[PDB]
Amino acid sequence: GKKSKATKKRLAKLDNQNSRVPAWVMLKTDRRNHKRRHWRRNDTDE
Amino acid sequence: SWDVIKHPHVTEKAMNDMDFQNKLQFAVDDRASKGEVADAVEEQYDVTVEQVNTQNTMDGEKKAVVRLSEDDDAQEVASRI
Amino acid sequence: PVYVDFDVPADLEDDALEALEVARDTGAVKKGTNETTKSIERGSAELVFVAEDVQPEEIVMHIPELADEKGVPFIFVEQQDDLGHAAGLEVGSAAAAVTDAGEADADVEDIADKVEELR
Amino acid sequence: TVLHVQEIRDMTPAEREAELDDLKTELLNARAVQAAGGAPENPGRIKELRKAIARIKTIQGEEGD
Amino acid sequence: ARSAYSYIRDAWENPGDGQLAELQWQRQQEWRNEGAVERIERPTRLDKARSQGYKAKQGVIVARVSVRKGSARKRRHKAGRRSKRQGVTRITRRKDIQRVAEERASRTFPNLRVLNSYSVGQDGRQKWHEVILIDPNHPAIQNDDDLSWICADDQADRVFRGLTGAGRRNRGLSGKGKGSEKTRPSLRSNGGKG
Amino acid sequence: TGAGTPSQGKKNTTTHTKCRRCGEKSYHTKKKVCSSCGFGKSAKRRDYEWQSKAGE
RNA sequence: CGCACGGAGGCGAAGAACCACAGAUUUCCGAAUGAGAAUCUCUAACAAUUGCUUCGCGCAAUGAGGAACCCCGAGAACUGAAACAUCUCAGUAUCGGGAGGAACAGAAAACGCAACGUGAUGUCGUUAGUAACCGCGAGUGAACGCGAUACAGCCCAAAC
RNA sequence: AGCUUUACUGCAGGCUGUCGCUGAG
Ligand SMILES: [Cl-]
Ligand SMILES: [Cl-]
Ligand SMILES: [K+]
Ligand SMILES: [Mg+2]
Ligand SMILES: [Mg+2]
Ligand SMILES: [Mg+2]
Ligand SMILES: [Mg+2]
Ligand SMILES: [Mg+2]
Ligand SMILES: [Mg+2]
Ligand SMILES: [Mg+2]
Ligand SMILES: [Mg+2]
Ligand SMILES: [Mg+2]
Ligand SMILES: [Mg+2]
Ligand code: NA
Ligand code: NA
Ligand code: NA
Ligand code: NA
Ligand code: NA
Ligand code: NA
Ligand code: NA
Ligand code: NA
Ligand code: NA
Ligand code: NA
Ligand code: NA
Repeated sequence: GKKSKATKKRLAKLDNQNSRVPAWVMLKTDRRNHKRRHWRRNDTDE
Repeated sequence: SWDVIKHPHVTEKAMNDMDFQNKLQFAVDDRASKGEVADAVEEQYDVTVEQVNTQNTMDGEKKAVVRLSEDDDAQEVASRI
Repeated sequence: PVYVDFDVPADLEDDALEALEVARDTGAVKKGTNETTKSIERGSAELVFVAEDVQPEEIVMHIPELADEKGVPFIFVEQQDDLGHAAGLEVGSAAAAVTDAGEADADVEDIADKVEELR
Repeated sequence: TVLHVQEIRDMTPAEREAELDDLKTELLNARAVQAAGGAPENPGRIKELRKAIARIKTIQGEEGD
Repeated sequence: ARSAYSYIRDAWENPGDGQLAELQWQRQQEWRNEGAVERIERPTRLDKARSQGYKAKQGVIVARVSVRKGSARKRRHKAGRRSKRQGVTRITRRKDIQRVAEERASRTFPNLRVLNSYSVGQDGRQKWHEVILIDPNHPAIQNDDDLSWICADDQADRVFRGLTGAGRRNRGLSGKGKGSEKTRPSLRSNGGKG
Repeated sequence: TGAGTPSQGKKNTTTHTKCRRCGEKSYHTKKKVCSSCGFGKSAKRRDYEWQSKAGE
């Protein structure tokens, strides 16, 4: 498929959102990303 | 108002282009053309830009690979910052 | 057009308008259909003017027959702004009436006669 | 902090613009050093550099430049 | 004495007789070739227009509108319906043609507001009404003690809410007594039974 | 050919996409109309009374 | 130095944090309005429809939203009648158009306790399940008046 | 509920008269 510049930005963001909760936030809050998406198991929009 | 140059894209591959091809890589604003990236660079570093190659990265930012003239030396330029 | 039963020769219309101009400066005139209509009804009308380029025509249709059953003479004018101008207005005028001319009583008289003859 | 409101207002239009371009450059070089993962940072200032620029720009607006 | 206007009025009491008759037989020929909404420089029925609020002034507009004659243009049911609700031919709309005309006009002039309207005849298949509209934003009107009322915000889209004269009549609000139990203060507050 | 699993294999066509107006993945890229907000069909936002219980 | 209690660092007696009012900034798409487009792109823009008009987009208007309420239009069926067609469900559900902080109504071609009487309009209580409707079946169903709330009365067309 | 028909009742549609558009001898 041929992705446009806008689609690319969105995919880009989705990839970034697909990261973990940094270790320090765990400490800073005396102690989970409910939006973890797998390329295979999940399905993005568009 | 948005600025053209965001910051230097420093990575191993960026170094090779710098040490071996007199090229500097930058993260630039995605609304910037090669020509604008060229000027901005010459102005911010006082050098002569020969060629500019761009790429819209999977990071949401636009990457520019800028080649300097033989007069200038990428390594030396990158060092002052 | 529907209320017009006879064509007034350009020259005649010229004379008529002339008399009108002197009528305002020497005697008295009424400008506007409402005022004209009241002259014919009150009898104080000597000669009434009606434009032929009026739209809607209902505005004037009643003049012809009204004037007849009052003996009051009437003449047609092609333009509407020409009659309005003659009466001395900056705007046009659908109809006007010479309420007692002035140093034109002679002319008006002949014009009234010239028209009767024009049937 | 290091730069105050008065000091900015006591400047001349041309002094603010010059000070602006200065700050921008410092900012750009702070970001560059961060791009290289350079640790000689001082996180408190890169944060300040942005507020300063905001202030200078804000005053230019107020002063009609 | 009679006003000149009274003659226009007296002629329109019988649009099928006299000069007016010949006038209509002629105009309608041009009318049938004009469009749905035609702005006109002067009211065809001066007495009526002025009587309804008209004024030779800036911001006062007039447009003739033609609407088809007859009952509702209805589509037969495409699902189950009891005999009572299976009609098509005899169903008529609850809004009269004059009201349809006032609305089509107002939509043509989005910035204007309907002041009133009056009939100017009909041929075998359509009716024409002349609608008087007002520019609520023109200072010539904002400063007119007789019309500035139509400038208030609550007069926006008045025709679409039936605040027009033909609207209120069609809403059965004419009578103030017997027969208006389900009409005043509004059809909707009365459960829509008017 | 079974209308089930075997007919699921040809489904590689893109229709509903992220909508420029409402952000929902309902913009039919072939019809150029959003099934959710009406973008491309209506200037007004798509909305119906049946989207909730009658007395609410 | 947000939720957010880490690490590093910073800001605050030049009175910060924080709160109130006011102002600055305010990307792209979006009524979306130069044109096109799944939020991007292409070469000056009130697109479109109107009013005024210096007849030039010069000055203006409209568009879309909003919890429901409000006004004007379109308008079912399940159901009840122990079947069912009128009737009923119901002018309900749902649909089209539109206003405002409230809408709508409103100063009698009224009422008609018939009077030597009342006196704009909403609304509340009542009048009353009365009058009236109805395969005179099932069902449907007011008003005048009265007691209250709140009160407010005016402008044109024409004559001259 | 789908279907049928000289089942009951209706509704589109076609045909036809009449009125309007519609006038002169
Ligand atoms: Cl309106
Ligand atoms: Cl009483
Ligand atoms: K039923
Ligand atoms: Mg990654
Ligand atoms: Mg490329
Ligand atoms: Mg199947
Ligand atoms: Mg656009
Ligand atoms: Mg039953
Ligand atoms: Mg109400
Ligand atoms: Mg029974
Ligand atoms: Mg009922
Ligand atoms: Mg009563
Ligand atoms: Mg059955
Ligand atoms: Na996937
Ligand atoms: Na970056
Ligand atoms: Na309008
Ligand atoms: Na009724
Ligand atoms: Na803001
Ligand atoms: Na505009
Ligand atoms: Na213009
Ligand atoms: Na039953
Ligand atoms: Na049954
Ligand atoms: Na019944
Ligand atoms: Na079946």
